[PDB]
Amino acid sequence: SNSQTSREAIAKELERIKESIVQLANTSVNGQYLFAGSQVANKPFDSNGN
Amino acid sequence: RLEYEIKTLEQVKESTSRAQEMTQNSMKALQDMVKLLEDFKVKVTQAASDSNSQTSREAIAKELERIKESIVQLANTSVNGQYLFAGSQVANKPFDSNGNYYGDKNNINVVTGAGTESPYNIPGWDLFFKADGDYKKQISTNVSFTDNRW
Amino acid sequence: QDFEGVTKAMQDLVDAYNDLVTNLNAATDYNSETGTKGTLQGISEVNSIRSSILADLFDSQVVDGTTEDANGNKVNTKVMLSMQDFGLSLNDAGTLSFD
Amino acid sequence: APPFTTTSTVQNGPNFSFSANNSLTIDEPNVDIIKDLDSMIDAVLKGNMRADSESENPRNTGMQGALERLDHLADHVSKLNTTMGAYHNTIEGVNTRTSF
Amino acid sequence: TEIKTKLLSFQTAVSSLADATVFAKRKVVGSISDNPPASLTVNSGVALQ
Amino acid sequence: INSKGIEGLKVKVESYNQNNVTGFRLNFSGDGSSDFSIKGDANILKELGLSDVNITSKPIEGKGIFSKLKATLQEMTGKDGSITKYDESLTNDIKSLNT
Repeated sequence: SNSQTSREAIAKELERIKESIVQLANTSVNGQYLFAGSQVANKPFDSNGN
Repeated sequence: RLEYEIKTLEQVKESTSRAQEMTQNSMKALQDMVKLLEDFKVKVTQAASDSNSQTSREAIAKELERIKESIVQLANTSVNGQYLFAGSQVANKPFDSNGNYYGDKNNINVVTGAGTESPYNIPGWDLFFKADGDYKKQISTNVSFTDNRW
Repeated sequence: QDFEGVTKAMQDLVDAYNDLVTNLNAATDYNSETGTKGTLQGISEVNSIRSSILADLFDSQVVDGTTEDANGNKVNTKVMLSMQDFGLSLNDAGTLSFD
Repeated sequence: APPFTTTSTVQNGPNFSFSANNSLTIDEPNVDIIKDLDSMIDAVLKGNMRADSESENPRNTGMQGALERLDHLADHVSKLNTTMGAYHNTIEGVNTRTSF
Repeated sequence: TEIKTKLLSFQTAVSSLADATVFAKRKVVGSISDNPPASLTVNSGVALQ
Repeated sequence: INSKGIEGLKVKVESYNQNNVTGFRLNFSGDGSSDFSIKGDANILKELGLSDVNITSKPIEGKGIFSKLKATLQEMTGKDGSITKYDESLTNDIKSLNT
């Protein structure tokens, strides 16, 4: 029933939810990237999943 | 180090707090404008009638005229001179009564993350002049035609 | 024919319209006493539906008319019009009143 | 130049144009809010649900096109609500994220 | 939920707005109260005679 | 044909003298409700100056906005409804907080 951008109206938050996952993975817990493997000093991702 | 973490975390919480309130008032204001749009077309809806006199056309249109300029008033609003729709450049009375713009096209932002930014602010130009992909451009003739067989 | 039975219901329905209008207003609107976005106020689910369905509600027709305004054919014409014009008066308060 | 048929012949046109006795469009993605309202009042005052080339305003079929134009523009407002509301949920989470 | 009930409440109201039931129907008129002449039975579509 | 009582239809016969040819030609009308569709021995139809032919049903709308509005509210109130979607989430949102 939505127009296409009307569907993208819902995309508004999905962008952030996607982005929210992105930032939550990158977290430098205590400045230490638990998610960067053994190298927790390295910021694990580009924020695009690489 | 752990205290600095909390010490810094507190700065974010207040920072997030002060923007969150502006959002609710910002969301509030936007729909308030929408209502005037809603009230605009309702009066237009009955205006479509045909038996009406010229002053009747005035009679409705005049209220709509004030809604026009009134919306221009509310569009130019600032909180403490922070004009709610001047893009990344909000210190400016953004609009005029002909719809021309007096802010910029970018978006103010404030940083919240392990090196992350958060942009929120509306550029009034794009608000007044951006385009949508759902839509297309309509086009028609102005000369009009008839059976002149008499 | 005896239209009237529903005719009364329609206006009673108009009343049952206004109550929902009030319910939207009472429920959906702000909470400024705490300068607060009311619980349901400002919700995307709320604002989208409220405006859209009301817009859905207003949809109109084309009709003929005796005329000194509008598109015109002569001092008679064809016109784009809807329910309120012949039927029922629409308030700045949103509600509907009967004529 | 002739000869033609009762079918098209083809020729090339100019490289550029800047103003012309062009055709009419009264709805297009790029918004022009106030001037749209300005043209609308023009049609409203006269009672123009239709314009003609010869009309004093040779082009402004304001009232009918306005309905289309307004709805198109109203949609632009709607999705902005979605972006704007999306802000608060996002930042609200950040404060929540920060708080815990 | 409570307001949705109001929506639900008026939805049935809208449901009637979609209908055209009574407006098909018919009724008769007469001029005797007792010791009766005759009775006619009518419903929708009968002539407005 | 007119004897069968084909509902809303009767048939008239009409002549032809054109292009120095003499002929007899046929016509009929209908209310457009359904397709008019035919079975006949094509061979006799040819001798009749005929062939099995059809023009389709073709209604016209009333634009039942109150029905369409009713449909709009059916989906929104039904399990399909987005407001119904978020109603479900509040349960989930409460569930997650409890968990």
